[PDB]
Amino acid sequence: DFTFDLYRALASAAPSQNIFFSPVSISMSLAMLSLGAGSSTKMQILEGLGLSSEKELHRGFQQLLQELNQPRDGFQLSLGNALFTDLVVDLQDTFVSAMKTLYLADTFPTNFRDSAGAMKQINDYVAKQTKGKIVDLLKNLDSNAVVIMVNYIFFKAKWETSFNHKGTQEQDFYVTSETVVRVPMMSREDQYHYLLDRNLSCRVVGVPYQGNATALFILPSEGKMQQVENGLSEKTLRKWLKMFKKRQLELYLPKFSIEGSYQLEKVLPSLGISNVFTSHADLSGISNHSNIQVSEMVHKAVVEVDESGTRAAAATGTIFTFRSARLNSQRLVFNRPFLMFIVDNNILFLGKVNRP
Amino acid sequence: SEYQTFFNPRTFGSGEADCGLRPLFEKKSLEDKTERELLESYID
Amino acid sequence: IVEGSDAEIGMSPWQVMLFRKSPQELLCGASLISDRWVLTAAHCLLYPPWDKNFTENDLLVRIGKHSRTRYERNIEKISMLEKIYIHPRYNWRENLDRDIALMKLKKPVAFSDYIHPVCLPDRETAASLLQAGYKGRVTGWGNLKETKGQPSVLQVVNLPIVERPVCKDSTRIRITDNMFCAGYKPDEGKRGDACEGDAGGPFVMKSPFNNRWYQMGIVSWGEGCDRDGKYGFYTHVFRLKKWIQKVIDQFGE
Ligand SMILES: *[C@@H]1O[C@H](CO[C@@H]2O[C@@H](C)[C@@H](O)[C@@H](O)[C@@H]2O)[C@@H](O)[C@H](O)[C@H]1NC(C)=O
Repeated sequence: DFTFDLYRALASAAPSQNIFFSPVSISMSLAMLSLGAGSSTKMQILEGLGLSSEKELHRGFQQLLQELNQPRDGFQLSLGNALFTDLVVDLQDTFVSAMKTLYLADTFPTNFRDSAGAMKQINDYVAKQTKGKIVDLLKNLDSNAVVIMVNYIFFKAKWETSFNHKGTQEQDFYVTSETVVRVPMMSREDQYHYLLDRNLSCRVVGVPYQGNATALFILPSEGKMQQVENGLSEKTLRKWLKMFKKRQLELYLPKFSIEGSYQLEKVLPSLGISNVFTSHADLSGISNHSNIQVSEMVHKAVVEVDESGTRAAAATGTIFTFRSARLNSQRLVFNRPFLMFIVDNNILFLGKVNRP
Repeated sequence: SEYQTFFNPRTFGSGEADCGLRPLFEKKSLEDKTERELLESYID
Repeated sequence: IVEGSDAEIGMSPWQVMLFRKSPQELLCGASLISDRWVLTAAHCLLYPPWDKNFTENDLLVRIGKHSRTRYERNIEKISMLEKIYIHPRYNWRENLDRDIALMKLKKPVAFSDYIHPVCLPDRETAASLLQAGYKGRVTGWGNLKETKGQPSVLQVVNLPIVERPVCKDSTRIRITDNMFCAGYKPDEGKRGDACEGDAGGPFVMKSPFNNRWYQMGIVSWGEGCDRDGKYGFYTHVFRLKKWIQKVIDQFGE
């Protein structure tokens, strides 16, 4: 699907590099943008989102955005959207209203003829909105910008079952067969939803978060990362979730913080969404001025993986004890490039951890 | 050693008629090291 | 087996070792009741919460063994399984009630000085032998202590059957008539119990009426091993004999 076509596009543009973004967050950003688009410009965006009804589309995100806004004391989620428009650009009331009402996103007039100043204005705003989690969103603001759309999201939730911080120990990580790095490796022998995809040749483990959200870690077999990436799809994801079986594993997972920052105007065109980023963009919904286009569409996703979990993670199960031999434990070590998904009802995050 | 079979060899297979008599013990009139303890537990 | 001793050669010719495969390792104990049928515990094979579901293709059985690790040429026999049958009402959700499973050998095993079936009890023998105070015998290659401590050869321990009221008061688990418990009381001065790896093995008793060994129970669950004031529990073989008969009649030929 679109989410996976984008993933591959990003990985292709930056080989052997960490890739990390929020599929649902970008979909929201695009849906929001479609509010001010028209003609073919709008069509490309909708086709990209693979879209029932527009009213339904926006309603869904509005609600979804409301839910993710409910401070569920077990998660740390900061999702935001904002448009910065050059001072000279006249904004349409209908568009500004729809953005605030449907996507809780504000529009801010900005003097782009003063890069440094505008860049600080934007970064400062994002930092404020993300409580300091997402700072320095922009690193180089091209002069003469017209409209800059920013989409940011931070996430950090407690695992259903904790990782003994006394079990976390720094280990070797093979970015490549030749390049090795030391990384804090968390660990815990226990039962996990596990699956061995022989088709794509990768091992998939599910580690649930406190709630209905779960993290999926995929370790391709030697030299099969590219093969797994090409196989990534909605169908494949659905499959994994369905073929999962509880298995006793001696799991070794790196403790880390991963982030991804992207200039979507540089990649989306190759995926079919191009007009909105050109001078022939039909953004009549946003402004009645003719030289209106999305100069930059920045997306930044940051997720932190630690040991913190709901319970002490141990014992329990049954009063009686089996007298059969203990379950055989399999070793699963994520010490080389792996893929990661964070899913609820939607794909919250998707990426490749090339270097923790 | 009196024993009345309960199963049908057609479905059970062979061996029931001579069940529980060990080749290296009962069949050789030899006792294992602790079976006396079991027999003594029946005294009351 | 905790606080047991080394078995003598051919002392338990009905002893069966149950294995899992790839990797292959000891899974449980079991017992030979004919040249085509083997008895074991249901919890050795199935437990939904852990996605444990060992089928014929995941298992193998070794018969006639003494050593836990050494292959015994011209003595031990390896038999694949044709099919496995677990009691349909095996209560894995609560107390492991009806913890029993039958396994049919892919090919009949030849008897020898080391391989010979044990008897299953008739009503009179069960009534006569399964009584509080009388001692039975448990065998297995399971751990020697609750807390790798594994035996070099088959272990054996003789244990007294315990009165049902005492068994009931010893645990919070609901005990049923398809279970009995055995072991020494704190004041009896002796110890012994089955443990991890012994499940599925036989609890046998020697009949003084015909000099034959009868399997009265199957090593089932417990709470730890050889703990003070606790007792090991066993599947009551006679009470499930009708089920055994039914399964054999339907799938034995
Ligand atoms: C135990 O497994 C039996 C067979 O399951 C099927 O075959 C195995 C090899 C796997 O491919 C599995 O995904 C298939 O479903 C089931 O018929 C049986 O129900 C299972 N145990 C129970 C009673 O849950």
